[PDB]
This record gives sequence, structure tokens and C-alpha cells, in this order.
Amino acid sequence: SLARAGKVKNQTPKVSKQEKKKQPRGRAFKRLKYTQRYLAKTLKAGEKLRMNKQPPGKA
Amino acid sequence: TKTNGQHAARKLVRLRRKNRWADKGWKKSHTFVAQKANPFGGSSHAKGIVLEKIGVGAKQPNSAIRKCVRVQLIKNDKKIIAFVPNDGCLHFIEENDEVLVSGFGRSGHAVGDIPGVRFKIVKVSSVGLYALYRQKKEKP
Amino acid sequence: KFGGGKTTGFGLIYDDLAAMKRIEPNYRKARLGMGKKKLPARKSVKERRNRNKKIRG
Amino acid sequence: MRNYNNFNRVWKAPRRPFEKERLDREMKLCGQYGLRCKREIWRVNMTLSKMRRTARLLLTLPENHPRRLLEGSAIMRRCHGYGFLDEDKDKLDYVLSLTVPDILERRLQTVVFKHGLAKSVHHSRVLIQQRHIAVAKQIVTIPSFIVRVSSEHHIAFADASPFGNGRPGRVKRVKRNA
Amino acid sequence: RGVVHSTKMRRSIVIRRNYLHFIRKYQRYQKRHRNITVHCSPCFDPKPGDEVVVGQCRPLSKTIRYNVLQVV
RNA sequence: AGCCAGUGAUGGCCGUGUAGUGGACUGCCAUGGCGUUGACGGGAGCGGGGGAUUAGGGUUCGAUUCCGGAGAGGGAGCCUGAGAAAUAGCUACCACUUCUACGGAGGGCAGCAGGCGCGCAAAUUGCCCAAUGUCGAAAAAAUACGAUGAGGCAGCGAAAAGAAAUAGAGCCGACCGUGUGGUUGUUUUCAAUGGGGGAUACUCAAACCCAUUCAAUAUCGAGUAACAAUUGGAGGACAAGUCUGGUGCCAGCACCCGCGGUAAUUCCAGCUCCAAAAGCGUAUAUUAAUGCUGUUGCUGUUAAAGGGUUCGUAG
RNA sequence: GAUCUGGUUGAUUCUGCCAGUAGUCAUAUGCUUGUUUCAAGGACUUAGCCAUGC
Ligand SMILES: [K+]
Ligand SMILES: [K+]
Ligand SMILES: [K+]
Ligand SMILES: [K+]
Ligand SMILES: [K+]
Ligand SMILES: [Mg+2]
Ligand SMILES: [Mg+2]
Ligand SMILES: [Mg+2]
Ligand SMILES: [Mg+2]
Ligand SMILES: [Mg+2]
Ligand SMILES: [Mg+2]
Ligand SMILES: [Mg+2]
Ligand SMILES: [Mg+2]
Ligand SMILES: [Mg+2]
Ligand SMILES: [Mg+2]
Ligand SMILES: [Mg+2]
Ligand SMILES: [Mg+2]
Ligand code: NA
Ligand code: NA
Ligand code: NA
Ligand code: NA
Ligand code: NA
Ligand code: NA
Ligand code: NA
Ligand code: NA
Ligand code: NA
Repeated sequence: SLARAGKVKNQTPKVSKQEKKKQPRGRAFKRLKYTQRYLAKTLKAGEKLRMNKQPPGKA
Repeated sequence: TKTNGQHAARKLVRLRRKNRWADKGWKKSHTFVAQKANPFGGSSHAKGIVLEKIGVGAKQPNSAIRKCVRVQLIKNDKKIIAFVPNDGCLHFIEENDEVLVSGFGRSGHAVGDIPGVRFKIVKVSSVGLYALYRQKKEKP
Repeated sequence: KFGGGKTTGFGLIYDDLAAMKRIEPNYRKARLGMGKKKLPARKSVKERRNRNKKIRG
Repeated sequence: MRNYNNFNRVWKAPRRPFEKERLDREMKLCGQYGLRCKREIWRVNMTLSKMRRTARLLLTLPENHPRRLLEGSAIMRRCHGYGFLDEDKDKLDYVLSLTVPDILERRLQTVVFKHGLAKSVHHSRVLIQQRHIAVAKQIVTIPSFIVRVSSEHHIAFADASPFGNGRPGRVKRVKRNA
Repeated sequence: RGVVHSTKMRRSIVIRRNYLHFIRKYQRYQKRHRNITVHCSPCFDPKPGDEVVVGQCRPLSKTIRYNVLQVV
């Protein structure tokens, strides 16, 4: 039947977004990324860079 | 091998004309039978009136209820079945309202595990169903 | 000129004021302040033109 | 509605949207020349492709062909004068070996940094957009300006700029009025 | 020029014109033809299968627009 | 798969009508003309110059600004003109329609702007003859201003196209990795510039937008730059998490393969990250991918496909 | 730029189609939008019906 519709979206607890400083935009953003991965890290001759690595938590 | 003539262009033209009817893609664009059977008269979207809300089951490996509605079109009074996407989103439809209906992709072929459904609901009361979902707008 | 201290235009010189009045276009004289006064709005003129098409004399 | 103006397109998106090798090569170019968006790179791609395509057609033509001589001279004149090819290379076959950074070397944002008027490659773009650079005593404020070979020594600060011999700028003026 | 095809009329004959048409896609030819009716004076006497030269005229009938000179 | 001839079909002879030739038409005569090299009939469709996609060959679109043709609700006749079988000319009939004193009289936006309806779907009931031209009994000036919704100008407008902001240099701690050189926040100066607003004013036919300029004795202004960038995604194709909560084959995602039955790499959310960016998703049609229409250039023993065998005309 | 990838099996090599991918002065709808230049704009369906002014 149609008795249960939108059940999950109405059940999930509410959580609010965080407040953060605005990131640079435009040409300043591309500049930030270029130093984010090609500088500011000394991992050279290995190319073993991971853009998004998470802490170990696998329960 | 085949005909290699230098004066045999007539035979080669006739061959290609006859054999071009054998592919379903080319035949569908030159035959006019598809447009008549298509509830949209060759149009991207269409407007209709909601008749009732139905729940159709999913195909065998899956198991669910897909929450469709029955819609009668306005331009030609044909009846179709359309699927309302996203969580919840059935409470925004109601009965006797007026909706904008679009294709599902694949150009008339059924999509996914929903049996025989090839249309989706886009606008309800001319506001936008996804905008209602994201709360960017309120129902008139 | 863009981003500069230069400007270019056109210029006319007439032998006397009498020749200037005769030849200069009206809107150019009106810029100085000495052209013909004004004329009524064009809409009213063409309105009466059709009205007086129903009448004689 | 009864108009006869013209317009066209200057760039083109690439097929295969996500190749890790092309993604990194393009990112390297952007963060080192200080570009704003990938469309600036893709402009250079098409202008390069046009010279290569016409050179390929001409090279296929036999030598002493009237079309080959006239067009061949014209393209070398443009390539030498613009600074793409050094004056020793003249065979029309060095056109095809042109690469992307060769064209990006002649950009006004680059040349300002090379001459030493700026402390970085992003400082130079800010200066260009804010009406400080004059090429031949004419203020130019468009980074994509491609400097000719006969105009590098004439590049200098503009008179109207505060860094030149102009009036004090915004900070000085509002401090005085304070 | 053409080939006399039929001489069943009175002071009138039919001539056939054979040519070859070139289709661009297949880089090959194909035979075509056109039929044309003309007026033939009693000075001449052509049989079916001869060659004739014809020059333009003014409209002499519903279809006739050419006249026969120098049967060969 | 046959078409054309009473009542013109193909040709001939004197004629008539036209501006003129002609079967355009009257009388008489002959029996012709077209067709598998696709006639006759049916379907879609205004032609072209050209657009999109492009190794090459091709496929597809073209109502639309230039050229040609046709029409003015439906369909026929005709006067005046050198020229019309004209729609802001006339006459009648057919369908809808306005005023009236009930005797009658009118109306034709597929011209300009505007309304109803139809639909997925499309702008102001604006100003001007300054430019470009046409018409004219006209050059401009005066005791004396030709018309012109052709035409041009501005309002609305992410169809699409071209440029391009949302910050640049350093300071002092805290550091991060690597071997002392970029780097990641914390305090803090120091210049520069345009969104924004105003003219001695330029433009303008008059207004607007650009372009100049914040003294030339003499002219306002970023610092949690609150002047705050979004739209889609993170199992594979395909760039990007073996992160943390909720649900429990339900709710839902999923273009395809698939995910969900208590530890969900896929659902609903928070945090990070990725693409491209004043742009970005979805639907439908179409081009390339497609050597899956093959002339260049396919396949036919078994995957779809060699006729049961001979003779034979056009080709 | 003369380019391809996922789905038939316990594995393998094929034929073959579904799905992915890039455009479109190509239309429409959704979300979001500071500056400037150039611009198409009731063909698509109903050559449907039209108040008022020119
Ligand atoms: K008429
Ligand atoms: K109109
Ligand atoms: K902003
Ligand atoms: K998630
Ligand atoms: K094949
Ligand atoms: Mg038509
Ligand atoms: Mg049409
Ligand atoms: Mg025309
Ligand atoms: Mg009219
Ligand atoms: Mg629109
Ligand atoms: Mg898709
Ligand atoms: Mg799993
Ligand atoms: Mg194709
Ligand atoms: Mg056999
Ligand atoms: Mg048999
Ligand atoms: Mg099998
Ligand atoms: Mg219409
Ligand atoms: Na040149
Ligand atoms: Na139009
Ligand atoms: Na007409
Ligand atoms: Na009408
Ligand atoms: Na009428
Ligand atoms: Na005029
Ligand atoms: Na105009
Ligand atoms: Na190919
Ligand atoms: Na078989």
C-alpha cells in the first residue's frame, strides 16, 4: 500500500551545518589547489598521494 | 566480390535503398507509426491531469513499491502511468491536480525495475517537484 | 580614447554666419540655442489627418 | 532583426572528460601561469590547431606552388613577429612543433613577470587589470594580450598610475580626507 | 544531336538522346535518356536509326520546339 | 503496372483570340504520345544561396534577414491604369460577427504594437524622421518646417556568442611534512582597484549605455573585503572516502552492471574531496562515436544470412 | 585527435546488441546569477478568432 511513504526521510534525526570561513574563489581557488597537492607536501619520487584519506575506523 | 562496375551506379543505389530499411534505428525516423503510438506527439514534455495514485511492485530480484500516478493527458486525452521520484514526494501530488510529465530516458523503453513505466513527474501545479523537495518553494 | 587624455571629433568652418544658418541642420543650431522652436507631437498630427478624411470643405 | 553582424566561438571542450593524465597536465599549467579557468587553456588549443592544420595542408602542397609561397611567407611572418619562433627557424616545418607553453609565453601577464615589474605571476595579473601597465604609452588591461617582438622594450608603467607619475591612489586620498 | 526513334506522324519525328549521369557517392555512371519531338520537312527523308542535327525554333505545337537540319 | 481520346489525348490544314507563338480555342483529317533508365497513383515538404558534424568519403538541417514564387477567413469575377484579375479597390455567394429608432447600414491584423484560445513553448498598446531609401508639383533659407510602425533608436530577454572581478605583497607565533628550503593559522600593516555615486561634461534627433575624471586654486568611497559561488557527484564505466550517525528487501537509489533482509564503500544526513565555474543538471530530437548500412569499407560451413536445379530478356 | 569503455561463462576466445561519452545561432523546463560588448525573439499547435490607434 501507500501508507508508508517518505518514512525514512521523516525518521532521520536533524543535524545543522557548520559555520566556516569562505574559501577563495576564482583564480584564487585554482591557486590554492595547485599548492595544495603539488607543493606543501614533500612526497616526491613516489607519487603515492591520496586526495581524500580517512582515519582508520573500520569496526 | 560485389559489383564493381564503372557503369553500375544504378544497381548500387537500389541496393542501398532497399537494405536501409533493415535497421530499427533508421526505420523509426522515416515511418510515422512511432509518433502516432507515442502519447507525446513527438514532444519533450506534456501536460496532464492526475486521476489516481497507484503503487506498482518492482521486478523479481528487487522488492519494493514504486509509487506511481495515473495521468490523463490534455492534448489528446490519452492515459499513461508516471513515476514520482525522490523520497516522500507523493504527498505533494494530491488528486485532480495538473502536472508536467517528461520522458524517463531511453526514448520509450521502460527503465529500471519498474514494469512498463516510461514517464516521470516533473512539475506539480507549475512549481517544480524537485524545488518542492529541496524546500526552495512552497506549494500554491 | 580608452585610458588616455586624447579625444577626436569632426569640425566645420563656415565663411560667415549667413551661410551657417542656411546650411547647418536644425538640431545642430539648437545645440547652440538658436534653432526653430518646436513642433507638436507626431501622434496628434496623424490623428487629425484621418479625422479630416471623413469631412469635406 | 535585419542585422549583418558576425560572431563565432573560440574554444572547445575535450572528449573523455576525466583522464587522470590530462587532468594533472592541465592543472600544472594553470597553477604555474596563474590562469583563472580551463577555458583559457582550451583557447590556446584551438588557435594552435588552426596553424597546424594550415601548415599541414601547405606542406602537402608541392614547392613553388603559388598558394604555398604566398601563404607560407605570411604564416612565418606572423610567427616570427609574434615571438613564437626564433628567427633562425624558417622552414615552415617548425610550425608543427609548436607547443602550448610557447604561446603562453607571449601573454602579457607572463611578460610583465619576466621583466621583473611584479613579484609573482598573480601579482602581474592584478597590476594589468588595475590600469598600471602601458605597452607603447597606451594603457592595456587585458592579460591575454600577446606581446609582439618589437614591443618588449617599450613596456613600462603608465603615467596615470600612482606607481608612475600619477596622483596618489585610493588609500592615500582617503587617509588625507581622514 | 540525336537518333531518330519513330516516324509515325506526318511531317514530324521523334528523336532519342542517350547520355550518362555521374553519381558522386559511388564514383560511377548510369545510362539515362530523354525523348524529344521535332518537325521534319519533306526535303529530308530519315529512317529509324539515323542521326540528325536539330536547331531551336519558336513553339510550333504543344511539344514541338526543334527543326531538322542535315540528316546524316 | 499500365497512363492518355465522348467533353484534346500526340500530330496536320486553312481559321479565331492574344501583345505575341502555341491543341490556348472552333471545324475538318490522321492514329498517335508516355512507361521497369519506374510512367500513373500515394506520403512528407515552399526552391536556392547556405547551417551542424568533420582524417577522407559522408549523414543531416534549411518557416526565418539576400534572390525567386505564392497568399491576404474560405473560393470566383472585374473597372481604372503603361503595368493588377490588386484586398488598408469594387460585386455576389458560404462560415462567424457590430450598431439600430427594426426602415437600414457595416466588418477582414499571415503590416505595427496589443487581447482570447491553443499548447512543453516565445517581448512595449514606446520615441523619431537624425541616418538609409521610395513617392512627389519637392534642394536648403526666410513675412513660410512634405509624408513614411519601410527604416532607425531605447524597454523586456542566461537562445546563442566575445572580454572579464570575487583579492596582491609582506610582518610575528604556532606549526606540517622534508632536509632548510614552497608550505599549512595568529596578529598586523600597506598599498592598489573596480561593483556602488556624481559632473566642466561628452554622446543623442531627444534620452540611455559605453569612453573620460575624483582637481586644473578648488571633487566620495571593502578588512570576520556581511561587496559572503553555485550546480552536480565520491563501488565500476569515470576524477574523488576502506570517515561518522539513522533505516533494516521498508523507505529509497540505480541511464547499464547492481545496492538495501542489523558493520549499507551505492539510500537519508554531517564532515572532507573531485570536476567546471556564472554557470550547472534533466527531457526530447539529431551529428560523431558506428567498418552496427560498408563506393573508399561489412558479413553469409557451424553465430542472422547462397535461391532445389537448369534455361533466359532488359541490365 | 584517424582513440574508445561496462553487461552473456565456474573461467576463456567470439558474434551481437543494450548502456556509457562529446557537440548542436536546438527547443523546452529546474536550480543559481556582480560588470561589459554583440545579439535571436507566437514558424512548430490553430494560414485559429480579434477591442482600440497608426
Ligand atoms: K484578390
Ligand atoms: K501583429
Ligand atoms: K560576489
Ligand atoms: K554520502
Ligand atoms: K557486421
Ligand atoms: Mg506545408
Ligand atoms: Mg509549417
Ligand atoms: Mg522574400
Ligand atoms: Mg489589413
Ligand atoms: Mg522561451
Ligand atoms: Mg543520462
Ligand atoms: Mg556492500
Ligand atoms: Mg549517427
Ligand atoms: Mg545450392
Ligand atoms: Mg523454388
Ligand atoms: Mg550465450
Ligand atoms: Mg501560428
Ligand atoms: Na598579416
Ligand atoms: Na517571424
Ligand atoms: Na497577390
Ligand atoms: Na486570420
Ligand atoms: Na472577403
Ligand atoms: Na527619412
Ligand atoms: Na532597426
Ligand atoms: Na570511423
Ligand atoms: Na545459420
